[PDB]
Amino acid sequence: GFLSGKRILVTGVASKLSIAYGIAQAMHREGAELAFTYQNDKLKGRVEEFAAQLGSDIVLQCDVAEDASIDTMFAELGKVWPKFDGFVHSIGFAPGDQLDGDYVNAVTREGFKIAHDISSYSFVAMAKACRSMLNPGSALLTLSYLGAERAIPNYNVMGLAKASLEANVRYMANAMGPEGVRVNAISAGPIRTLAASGIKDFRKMLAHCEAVTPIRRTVTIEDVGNSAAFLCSDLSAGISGEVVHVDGGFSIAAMNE
Amino acid sequence: GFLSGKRILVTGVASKLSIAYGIAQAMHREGAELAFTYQNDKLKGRVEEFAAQLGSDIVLQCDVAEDASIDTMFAELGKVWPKFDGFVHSIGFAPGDQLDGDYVNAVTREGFKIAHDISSYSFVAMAKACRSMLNPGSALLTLSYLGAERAIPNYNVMGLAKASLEANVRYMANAMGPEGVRVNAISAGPIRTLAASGIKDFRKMLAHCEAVTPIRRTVTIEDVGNSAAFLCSDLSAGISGEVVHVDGGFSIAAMNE
Amino acid sequence: GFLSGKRILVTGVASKLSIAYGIAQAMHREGAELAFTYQNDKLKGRVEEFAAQLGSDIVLQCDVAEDASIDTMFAELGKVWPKFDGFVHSIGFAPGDQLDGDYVNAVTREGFKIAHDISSYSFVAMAKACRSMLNPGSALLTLSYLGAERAIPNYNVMGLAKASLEANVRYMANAMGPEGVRVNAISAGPIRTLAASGIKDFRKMLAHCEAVTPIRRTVTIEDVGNSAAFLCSDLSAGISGEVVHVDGGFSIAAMNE
Amino acid sequence: GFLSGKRILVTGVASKLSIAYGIAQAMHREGAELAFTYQNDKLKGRVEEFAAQLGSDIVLQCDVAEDASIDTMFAELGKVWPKFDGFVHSIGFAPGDQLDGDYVNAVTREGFKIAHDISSYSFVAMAKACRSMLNPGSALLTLSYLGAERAIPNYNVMGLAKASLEANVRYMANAMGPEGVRVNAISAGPIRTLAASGIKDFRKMLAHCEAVTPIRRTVTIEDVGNSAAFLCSDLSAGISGEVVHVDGGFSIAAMNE
Ligand SMILES: NC(=O)c1ccc[n+]([C@@H]2O[C@H](COP(=O)([O-])OP(=O)(O)OC[C@H]3O[C@@H](n4cnc5c(N)ncnc54)[C@H](O)[C@@H]3O)[C@@H](O)[C@H]2O)c1
Ligand SMILES: NC(=O)c1ccc[n+]([C@@H]2O[C@H](COP(=O)([O-])OP(=O)(O)OC[C@H]3O[C@@H](n4cnc5c(N)ncnc54)[C@H](O)[C@@H]3O)[C@@H](O)[C@H]2O)c1
Ligand SMILES: NC(=O)c1ccc[n+]([C@@H]2O[C@H](COP(=O)([O-])OP(=O)(O)OC[C@H]3O[C@@H](n4cnc5c(N)ncnc54)[C@H](O)[C@@H]3O)[C@@H](O)[C@H]2O)c1
Ligand SMILES: NC(=O)c1ccc[n+]([C@@H]2O[C@H](COP(=O)([O-])OP(=O)(O)OC[C@H]3O[C@@H](n4cnc5c(N)ncnc54)[C@H](O)[C@@H]3O)[C@@H](O)[C@H]2O)c1
Ligand SMILES: Oc1cc(Cl)ccc1Oc1ccc(Cl)cc1Cl
Ligand SMILES: Oc1cc(Cl)ccc1Oc1ccc(Cl)cc1Cl
Ligand SMILES: Oc1cc(Cl)ccc1Oc1ccc(Cl)cc1Cl
Ligand SMILES: Oc1cc(Cl)ccc1Oc1ccc(Cl)cc1Cl
Repeated sequence: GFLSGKRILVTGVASKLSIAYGIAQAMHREGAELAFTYQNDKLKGRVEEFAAQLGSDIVLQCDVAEDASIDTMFAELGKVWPKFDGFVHSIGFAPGDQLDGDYVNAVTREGFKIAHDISSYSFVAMAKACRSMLNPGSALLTLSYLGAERAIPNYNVMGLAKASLEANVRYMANAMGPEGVRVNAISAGPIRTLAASGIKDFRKMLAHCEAVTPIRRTVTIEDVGNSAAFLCSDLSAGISGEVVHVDGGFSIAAMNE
Repeated sequence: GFLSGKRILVTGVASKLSIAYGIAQAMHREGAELAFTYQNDKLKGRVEEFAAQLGSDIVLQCDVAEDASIDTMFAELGKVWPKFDGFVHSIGFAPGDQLDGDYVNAVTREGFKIAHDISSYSFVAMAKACRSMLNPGSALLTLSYLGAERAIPNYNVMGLAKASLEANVRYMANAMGPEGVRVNAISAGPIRTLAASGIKDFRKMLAHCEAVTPIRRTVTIEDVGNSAAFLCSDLSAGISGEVVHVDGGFSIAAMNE
Repeated sequence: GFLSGKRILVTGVASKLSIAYGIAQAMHREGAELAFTYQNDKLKGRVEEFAAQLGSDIVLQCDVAEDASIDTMFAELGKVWPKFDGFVHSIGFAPGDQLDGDYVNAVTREGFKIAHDISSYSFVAMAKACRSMLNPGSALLTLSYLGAERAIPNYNVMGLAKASLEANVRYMANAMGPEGVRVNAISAGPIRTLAASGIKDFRKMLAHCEAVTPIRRTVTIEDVGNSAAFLCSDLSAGISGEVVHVDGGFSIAAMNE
Repeated sequence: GFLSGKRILVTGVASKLSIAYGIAQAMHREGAELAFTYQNDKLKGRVEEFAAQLGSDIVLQCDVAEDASIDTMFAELGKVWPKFDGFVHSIGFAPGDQLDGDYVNAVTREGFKIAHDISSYSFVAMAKACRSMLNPGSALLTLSYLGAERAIPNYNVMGLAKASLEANVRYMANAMGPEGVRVNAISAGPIRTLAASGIKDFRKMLAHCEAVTPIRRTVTIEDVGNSAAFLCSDLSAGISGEVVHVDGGFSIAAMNE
């Protein structure tokens, strides 16, 4: 495939519904050698199966909430992979209470901090921890959401976190560009996952989205997976600091009433 | 003036170079009744001085780094201003080490945290606290910067914080609109302030914008002042959750070579 | 008023519902000396009436569809206003057939042409003609619409014309800045004007924005009027080549469901 | 390849330097069946060789300046291809005089009209002429430039034309989406071509661009070709109405002084 000869790390695989699973399948199909990470123990088994299925025996625990965890993970990886070609950042979190009802009422200093820390800093934290291991032509990918561009009901603080994320890409793209490291982000529409079961009245969100979307259908972890694969391949050598919207063109329309 | 009868709380005045000083200046001119806060005891005296110059004697202290400091301040304000028409958020901060050299090499979890806390969270924090005190037709206003839109050397983390800031404006604007609260932001061009001091090659940064800026000059606190007075008046009763660029059209140009 | 001593040429007044009528209204209030043009003989009388109401007797004719009509008008203006401080461009047009149904099925080379000519080109056309007549500190201003930023049903071609318009503002702003000419645009929310009449389900379009708009109401010509007066005054001497959205923050929201 | 089983039309092949040549090579390599069009006779031979090299014997004359030419071209094509999967729009023109020196001075009603007609309308004109021939999952691609977003010296009117182009994509994406037709555009940085020899002081443009670009190098017709191939393949089924910047991240940086 067009990913043949690429060693890529994939974070965030929690279920077969995970956007990361979609990205992995695609990259694997496209010839990429993979590695996986799992947040905690309660996902060791699950992630270990997916990896096996994807022909990968590199599965490591790590928690972005802790530097050490990030440092240790890249420590083990360096044993099998002293040098790879980027990783996929499919990480984001926010205390439930924060994602329901009035934003001004919901938001808290703690919640605000946690959301930005995991959903944003986590990205540069990893890059920072593996800067010297990256090969020339390497690529970093991260997932975002329209919430970073507009005020969406209930998304609340995740919105600010995503806005911070998206700027991180521009700041990361500019800094590592000279070394030959591209940094981009995919803005995917709403998908069928576990975390969304987290956001309030998510399911109506979807329905509206698929009725009013140009392509008239919501995006799959497949649509997102392929764009991701391409974005991490040399095929996109010319693109960096970009946030391509993979939401079947939902954000560019208005009043499709 | 078109600000007559209005009661506005101004924050961020640290010196005569302060942007807020320019804002308070214009606002007072257009006839609004002002209130001033000051971060700490080191600043108290001077703010009290400017306060007097502007016919004000309401000079409360407030360190947005603390929720106790914010509640107590608004509790003190309610004593004389049981109700008021908004406030100008002119605060921003990040450890010095953060604004120098490689963004990825310079950034840290702690720095990222503080920048986002003092610079982004504080805005809503202040809103949350005074929500009930705001009259219909009230207007909140904060200051941002291009760093939010594009990767600017040395600006680093502050850029992410501003991105989060600007998202905040939109989320705040959408939540309080129905109650009659407008929220906007002014993305200002650089101005030699005490803060600018900490920023590397700022003096050089100012020089580049000047020659390449459409209006062939950098903006003044007077420029920002007049705009904030407008954005904070009933004259802009149709503008909300907007980020108006007051940088003499620097951002809309390219390769002015 | 903050417009005192200023001499502004206002175009586009067709009725009391006209946005320009709102602009002229506010401008006159803030004390600017006005000049009015009228497209044709069908309109002459009414414009002359409004002109009188606003202490003006300078009512020239101008059909931006012709370069001869533009030169002659400014030639007529120079008679009494050898020098002035800018003009408000409030013109837009496109064959009716263009604003109904499938954009691709509705569009035509001729329609595309006329929309772009009357709506986009005319702005610079008028600038080219009065360039030498503008005092330093002058300000040009045009009206645009969201259609420029996102595909809005039925708006069709006008959207492309507005996109070109907004680009014009930026290119015009960068070219005249050095001479001291500021150029900006107001992207206004819908308002029931004679023109709106031609637009399908506009009445329905207004209803959607109202309920989903942050400030829970659509803007008024008064709203636009106050903003244009500002953008056309020395108060905004730091804003150029900018497109300030005066739509009550409708555009910065999403799924207000 | 990932384009296997796709019939695609490629317009704008004038030289081996042409961006279109780059897109063709890539698509061919990726398994796509191709067709070519040439503006006039003076390019019949050249384009006929490239096509042969690319294993294509479908080469037709056509001129977007004329509907009939567009109608006739799709007439012949329909004989061999009664149904294909999109076409590549690599068309744009503007009278030289328009692309040099002061924009306000340079721009003319004629020049303005011609630029928009060929550089913008040409796109929907073709789509309009081949709507019924397109298969489900088809994709339309068009090339744009940062000039559509910022005021670049000398680009002048091409800027407005590109801005109109980019809106056309959103309006075209929204209208044909429901039929299963994606419409996107690639915003490529400056490249080594014939038309650029057209724009004034183009070569300094480049140099600045490659010195200040994150990836620290200008994009090739290869980088642009691959992104184009991907954009026209099912791999990007989730993306539409998008304008991905293929300029090595130049637009997202600032003051890389
Ligand atoms: N779900 C959607 O519709 C949608 C749309 C756009 C963007 N996104 C974004 O795409 C990414 C993927 O999310 P998803 O929808 O696949 O959800 P998911 O629950 O399947 O994946 C989220 C993952 O984050 C990981 N994670 C959370 N906190 C962590 C921490 N402290 N340390 C280490 N790992 C941690 C979890 O282990 C989990 O695998 C997120 O950034 C999400 O916001 C989702
Ligand atoms: N200076 C420029 O060129 C420029 C350009 C765009 C935006 N801005 C923004 O303008 C705003 C005002 O900054 P300035 O340039 O006037 O500098 P300044 O140094 O005059 O103002 C900074 C202020 O922040 C206050 N502050 C810091 N930490 C605080 C805390 N924890 N609690 C309470 N108050 C605290 C200080 O007391 C001080 O008054 C900032 O938000 C900055 O990002 C400045
Ligand atoms: N109405 C809205 O809700 C809304 C929202 C955003 C922007 N706008 C814009 O506001 C501007 C003013 O329109 P309006 O809503 O006030 O409608 P209107 O019908 O009151 O104004 C249109 C004007 O265009 C003038 N005009 C048309 N063709 C002309 C030509 N060839 N030469 C000279 N003058 C010509 C007419 O004489 C008329 O005064 C337009 O640019 C429109 O796109 C309107
Ligand atoms: N050259 C760059 O650096 C750059 C950067 C961004 C975008 N672009 C754009 O990419 C596209 C490709 O241009 P290029 O750089 O390959 O130049 P080019 O001269 O190689 O290609 C332009 C083509 O337009 C065709 N054309 C012009 N007028 C026509 C008409 N009336 N009818 C039919 N065909 C016509 C010509 O025949 C020619 O093949 C253009 O839209 C250009 O603006 C170029
Ligand atoms: O960002 C998302 C956007 C959408 Cl539409 C759906 C799911 C998303 O993902 C999350 C949402 C909230 C939290 Cl707390 C964590 C994650 Cl991963
Ligand atoms: O945001 C700014 C942008 C510019 Cl051009 C100049 C000064 C700015 O303001 C700051 C920069 C750094 C820190 Cl620590 C604090 C502040 Cl207030
Ligand atoms: O641009 C507009 C946007 C809106 Cl919401 C309402 C009216 C508008 O204005 C026009 C629409 C069509 C034509 Cl033919 C002429 C004009 Cl002035
Ligand atoms: O759009 C372009 C942008 C760049 Cl940087 C280089 C070349 C470009 O292409 C053109 C420029 C002017 C004309 Cl008249 C025609 C074309 Cl095809």
